[PDB]
This record gives sequence, structure tokens and C-alpha cells, in this order.
Amino acid sequence: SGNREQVFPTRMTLGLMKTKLKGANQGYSLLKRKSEALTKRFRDITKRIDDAKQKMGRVMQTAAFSLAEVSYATGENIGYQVQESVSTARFKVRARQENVSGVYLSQFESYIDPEINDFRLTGLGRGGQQVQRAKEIYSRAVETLVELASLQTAFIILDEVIKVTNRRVNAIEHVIIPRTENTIAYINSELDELDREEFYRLKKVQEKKQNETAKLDAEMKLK
Amino acid sequence: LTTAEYLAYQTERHVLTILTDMSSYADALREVSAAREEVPGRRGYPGYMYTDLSTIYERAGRVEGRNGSITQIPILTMPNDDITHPIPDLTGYITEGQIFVDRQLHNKGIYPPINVLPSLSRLMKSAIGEGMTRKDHGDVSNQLYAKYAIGKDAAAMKAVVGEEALSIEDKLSLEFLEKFEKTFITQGAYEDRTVFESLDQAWSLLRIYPKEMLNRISPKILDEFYDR
Amino acid sequence: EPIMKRTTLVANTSNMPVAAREASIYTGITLAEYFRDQGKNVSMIADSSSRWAEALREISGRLGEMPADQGFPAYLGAKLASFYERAGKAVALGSPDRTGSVSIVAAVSPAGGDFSDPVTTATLGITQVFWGLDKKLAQRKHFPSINTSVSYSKYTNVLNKFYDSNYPEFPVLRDRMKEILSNAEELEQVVQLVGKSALSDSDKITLDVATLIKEDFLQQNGYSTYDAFCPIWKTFDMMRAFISYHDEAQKAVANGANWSKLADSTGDVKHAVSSSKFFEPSRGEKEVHGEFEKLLSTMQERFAESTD
Amino acid sequence: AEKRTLIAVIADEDTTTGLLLAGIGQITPETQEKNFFVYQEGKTTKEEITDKFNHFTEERDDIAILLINQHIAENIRARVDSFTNAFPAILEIPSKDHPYDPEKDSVLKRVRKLF
Repeated sequence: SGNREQVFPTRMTLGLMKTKLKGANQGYSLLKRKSEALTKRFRDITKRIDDAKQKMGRVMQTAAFSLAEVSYATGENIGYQVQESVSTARFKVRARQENVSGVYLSQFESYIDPEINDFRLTGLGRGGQQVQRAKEIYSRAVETLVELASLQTAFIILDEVIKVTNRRVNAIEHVIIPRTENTIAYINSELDELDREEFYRLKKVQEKKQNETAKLDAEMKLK
Repeated sequence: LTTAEYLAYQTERHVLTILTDMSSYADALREVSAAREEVPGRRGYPGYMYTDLSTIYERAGRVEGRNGSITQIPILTMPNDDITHPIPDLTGYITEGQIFVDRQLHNKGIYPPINVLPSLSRLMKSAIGEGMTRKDHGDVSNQLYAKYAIGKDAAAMKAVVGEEALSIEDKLSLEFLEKFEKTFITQGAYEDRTVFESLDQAWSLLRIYPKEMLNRISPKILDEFYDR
Repeated sequence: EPIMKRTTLVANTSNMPVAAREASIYTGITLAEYFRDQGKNVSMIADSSSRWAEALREISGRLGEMPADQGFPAYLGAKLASFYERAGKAVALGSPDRTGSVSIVAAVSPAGGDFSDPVTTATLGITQVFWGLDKKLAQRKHFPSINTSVSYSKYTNVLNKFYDSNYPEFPVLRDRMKEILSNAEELEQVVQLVGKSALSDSDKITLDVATLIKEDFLQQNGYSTYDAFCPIWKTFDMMRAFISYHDEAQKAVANGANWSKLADSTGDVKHAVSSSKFFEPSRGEKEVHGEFEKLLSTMQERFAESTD
Repeated sequence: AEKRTLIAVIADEDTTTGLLLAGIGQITPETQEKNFFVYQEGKTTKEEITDKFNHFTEERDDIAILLINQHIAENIRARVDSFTNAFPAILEIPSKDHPYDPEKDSVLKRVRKLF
């Protein structure tokens, strides 16, 4: 009847399983409210992704317009002159780790290169303004990507935590409780009942012996 | 209890009765029962001691014609620290409420190590009021219980979501629990605090919280005591 | 001088008659009482009062008496009380005036490894001091393996008079260590389900300090010359050192210091605290106390340096 | 992992030019490679685009994010599984010549479906 631990029913094991049940119950509640915090942050991050999608689209089209305006300034398109400047990167995603709601989320932090910015040093003066607009756009997109990475990591962590909590609620606790119920209510009661029967049989033997002795004494007093 | 009955109901005194080590009395009762060749009941204890514990406990209360009264504070050691044991179970049947002494609080150096979350006075509401201590007694007790439970839960989350991930109420609750357990519950073995001194210490503990979420205190009492 | 001149033994093997087993404890405590009556502090060591309780159970079985719980006689608690309360410090009968005592140091063999057995339950209502066992420490071979959570001693209050005269801060440091161990025990039971990721730096210090305590102060070899007998002054100095470690670590972390960096930079003083147990007690109280003071000053200097 | 600049393999040519102007590409003298692939939209094969995306997301060990701006189905099909292990290979969907509608965004679709 139900899942069972198949354990040795004794008072020591009864206490052990009561402690295990209490620990599992408090762990279930503990992980439940941990998962509540994590899913609250998860919903927040989903909202940030949802609106930042259109925000980043707008910023991308602004950057594209700025680059094309620089191209208009410099006659022909920036094209291969810009492409040949891939030798060094002026913007990069610095490594970081922010403990969001107790989970070590790997939120990358955008950090433009402060050592060299010569990729835009060519042609017309508007190249600097175009580079600045594209750098702001890259920062916005890097923030969006960091939020997406946080969303993915939080989804994984929340799925694992909710799975563990559901397992504790449905299998771990719902098997420890029947195991404890078996142990105490069935086996300890049967052992106490057998002790009761044996001691009552002992008392019956003792009383019949003493009653026979009393009857013999009364008879020899009469005689 | 015969002496207490005499004093309270014939001399008209208010008598407090402390029956310490009720578990030792239960062990003695079991020994006496097995001396009469009775077969032991649950957990070796004879099955009729609910009656005997009832006779001991019910020799209390205040009565119609006598100005005296008997208040009992039995003290029993739970063997192996469980309520399911016959002695605490029967005492809970017969007595109003219980005070809990916690081993976890004792190991932390808190005296008295009274764990207030499980402890309950069923008819506490009759001991507190306007002409009975102070008008704020009940709601201050309720607020202390609520904030202490919230502090314990927030202490659980302190090691699971981190200190900074807690809500502002939880950050207040950690330090409220700290101050509570080691200044208010922690009382010297010879420190006699009157009910009003304890009440205003409780108020000083509750003055850290804001108006909005001291929600279990009546707004009249809260607006008359918390704001100065 | 051999201990045998101080000692008499009451040898009672298990194959001897049950009544001799029952009378062993009584004859031993009567010898202890006799030597107490001469004004001598005498200690009685009972190998297993659980075996005495089983002897009482067997005798009651042969007598056809109604048992109380798990077969044990109803008067088990009464008999253990009548034995144990033959212990206390006393002013010996007759003249000249003199004072003796009988420290009853009675061991209990548990049944099934839990305190549910009637012998321990009856014992706990009498003994002021109970040095409980911890199979989690025993299985991991962490001796002397005393369960700090459930062990107790009601003589802490009575000993405040002794401590104030000799080691004034001893009760304070003992309570500090108990608080640290309990806090870290609940922290560990949370961690074992959650993990150490989300804990604050202060929680990490609590856990590390309690682990250090359990491994290098509570744990005692017993078969080593340096730690066969830890004198009370050495124990007090070690409590001072460990509590100082915890206090300086908490103070430094309160001032923004990262716990990992502080731990790596203070591994030297952590090792000094750990190896404080290796001091030979035979070097004398003066030398050992001076070296403990040197250790404490070194710790204070190191934490002041590393906190900046 | 080591820091790196976002790649624009699945972005438009204009988006790649903007990223290069911002400085989102670094050279690789070890194999004459670069941190950003050529955005030959409408000229490169779908298999080539998928291979470049896999190389940037699986072969590369740097922490470079990726751009899938209005990507063709060659990247849309792969995005159903490429999002796993978002570090060191992150993914994103910038704007491109085709409008950056959220309908085809795999990340936005997953976020909505989780709701």
C-alpha cells in the first residue's frame, strides 16, 4: 500500500524516519519559497526581455542610420575600409558573476576597449559620431544579451528547483509518511499487543496458581 | 495541591502551584501500578493515568464563593523530546496550553530558552485587558509572535536566497529576531521584569518596524504607542 | 606511583551469575562511600549501568514481577536513583571534621543506538552531567565523539565560583562555542539541502570556525602524549584562541573584507590555532600560557594587517 | 571564459558593418581568422551559414555573443538547440535588412511559451 522505505521497524528507526520526514518537509518548504523568489526574478527578466526586444530594435536602426549617414559623409560606403579594421575590437563583453537571488548568474558586462579606437579612423569626420552611436547600440544589445543569458540560467535553475520541490512533495514525503505510518501504527502496535498478550497470559497463569493455592489453604483450614 | 486548596479556598489566597518533574511522578505512578500486578498500558505507562493527572490538574481554577484561586504550572520533562509521549499528550489533554523550553535556544546561551512559537496560552485573552495589565498587551503579543515567525522564516531564507535578496521586512526581521532572542527572551535568572516593563521592552523591539506592516496591531493602539 | 594503589576493581564478567552482576554496582559504590568517609575524593567508574539494568530485568523475570517498559522492572528508575544519589560531596560522619566526595562516572551502553531505551531515559532524570554519544562522529572516527547538541551538564552554574577564581572568562567562552556550534549545525542542515553558494560571508565564517572547533578542539586523540590529558588551563587557552579566531574573522568581514581572500591570507594563523592542540602539557602552565599569549598577539597583528 | 566581442555571422551586411565600426571584431593571427564572420546574406550557402554559426558557437572557446539579425532558416532551425549552454556562446537577434520581428525570435518564443 503506497511507496515504502522497506526499513526495520523499531523505535530507533521510527525516530530516524520522523526526523527525516521533518527535514524533508522543511526542505520542501525551503526550496518552495526559494523557487518563489527565483520565479519572481524570472518573470521580471522575462518582462525585461519582452520590452528590450523592441528597444534594441529601435537602437539598432538608429545605429544603422548613423553609420549610413557617415557613409554619406564619406562618399562611398564604409565597406571594405571598415571591414579591414577587424584587427582589434573596440568593444567586448567583460566576464562577471552576479548572485541574483542566490544563483550565480553569469551576466556578462559590456566593456569597450580603452586602449585603441582606430577602427573608425578613416575618411570623413562623421566616422567618430557613427562609431559612438554604434558603440551605444552595442552596449544596449550587450545588456539585452546579458539579460537573455540570465533568463536562460534562471530557467534552468528554476526548473531544477521546482522539479526537486515537486519530487519532495509527491514522492519523498509521500513515501516517508507511509513508511513512518507503517513502522509505528502497524509494527510498534503489534509488538506492544504481543507483549500485552504474553503478560496477560502470564498474569492468568499466576492468578490461577494463586487461586488454586488459596483454595487448597481454605480447604485444609476447613478440614 | 491539598495545601493549595486549603489556602486558596479557605484562607482566600491566590495560590500558584509549580509541580516540577511531572515525568518523574509519572515514572513513580508506573512503578506503583506495576507493584499491583497491573499489566502496563501504552509505552509501559498504565492506561489509567489520564484520570490521575486529571485529578492532580483539575484541583485548580477560581471558584464562585471564594475570592481565592489556584493556578498550576506543571513542569514535565519530555523523554526523547517528543509530544507523542503519553505524559505530554495527556497533560495537553487536561491543561490549558503549554510553555516550551527549547534545546536549540538553550545551546545558544539564551535563558530562559523558552521557544515562543510552539508555546501557547489558550485562555491568555482572559488575563489581558484595560484593567488587566495594559490595553496593548494582546496586540503587542500578537505582533511579537508574527514578527518572530517572520524572522525565523527570513533566517531560513538568509542561507538560501542570500541576505540582500530578502525583502525589507525580512531584513528588519533578522535584526528583530536577534534583539528579541538576546534581549527580551534572554532575561537574567534573577532579573524580575514586571508585565509593564516587559511590555515596553516589547514596544522598544517593535519600534524598528514601520507603520504599514505592523498590521497585526490595532490602528488605535498602534497610533497611540508606536508613534512615540 | 601506580594507580593501583589508588584503585580497587570490582571485576564482574558477563558469564558470572546475574545476582553478582546486580551486586557489583552496590559493592563498588559502598567502597566509594567508605573512602569518602575518610575525607578522600574518590571516583567510581561503572563500566555499564545498562548491564546492571539488564541484570535487574533478568532478576525480575525470574521473580515473575510485572515489567514496566520493554521488560524492565518498574523500579528501574528508583534503583538507579538510589545508586546515583550516593555520590555527592559530603561531610563525613563522626569526628574529626572532614569532607569527601564520590564522583560517580557511570557508562551506559545504548540499545539500537538511540536514547529510547529505558536505561538512558531513567538515567537522564538523575544525572546532572550527560555526555551523549554521536554516531555521526563515531562512524567518521572523530573521537571522543560526544554529541554536543544533546549532551549537557547542570554543573555549569555551580562551577561559576571556581571559574571566577581561576579562569574568569571560561563560562563566557564555553557559551560562545556552544552558540557557534549550534548556529553552524543549523547552517549545515540548511546547506546539505541547498548548498554553500548563497550563504553570506558571516555564515561561511560560522561554518569554517565550527569545523575548525570540531576538528581541532573537541577532537582529542587520547593516545598521544601531547593530548592524552588536556589540562584545564590549556583547554581555557584553546577556547580563548578559537573564540578569538571567530571574533577577529567576524570583525574583519564586517569591515568589507572578502572571506575567501581573508582565509587565504590568514591560513597561517588558522594553522597556528589548529596546532595549538599540539602543545605538550608537560611544558608547564607558565610556558604554555606564554606561548598561547604569543599566538593570540600574532593573530591580532595578522588580522589587523590583513584587514587593511 | 575569456572576454570576446559579439559575432555577426547571421546578421545583415549593414549590421556587420555597424558592428565593425563599433569595434566588435578582433583578428586571429593563429589561423588568419576573425572574431566576426562575413555577413554574406543572399550570397553564402545555408550550409555555410550553419557551419559558421556552429564554429562560432561550438568551436570557439571565447565568450563571444552571437548576432542572428533577421537570420535565414539556416540559423532559425539551429536556434532551437543552439541556445543551450548560453556561455561562452550567447545568442541574440539584432535588426537587419529584413525587419527584426519578434515572431521568429526563438528566445522571445521560449519566453512567451514559459508564461
